[PDB]
Amino acid sequence: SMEQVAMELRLTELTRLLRSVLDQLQDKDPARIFAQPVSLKEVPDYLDHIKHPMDFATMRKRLEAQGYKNLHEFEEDFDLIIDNCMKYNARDTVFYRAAVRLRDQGGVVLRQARREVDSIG
Repeated sequence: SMEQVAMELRLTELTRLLRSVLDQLQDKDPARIFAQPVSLKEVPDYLDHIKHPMDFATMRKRLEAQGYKNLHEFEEDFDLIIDNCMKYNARDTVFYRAAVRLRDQGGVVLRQARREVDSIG
């Protein structure tokens, strides 16, 4: 149907905007602390602590399969990255501090992304 195509084009365009958002958020992590999944070889107890691990590579795989239907879904995964790190790691660590800075800087980006998603529809 033509309706299904139109919906698919809307999803494609959301995926474009989310790719640009993802790039901008990841630039706020110049240490690359959040680039890849926490290694279960190197942190063997991780899943005892964190039930839904997340990282930028995993988000990018989902994105490229057009697996985010709306910005809320994408924000949920971003927040997991931050929130997981702020639980596993203590306040005095480079990891926790990196997460706080990512959260604070990403807020700016996400605020305008929400306006753009609503605005363009």
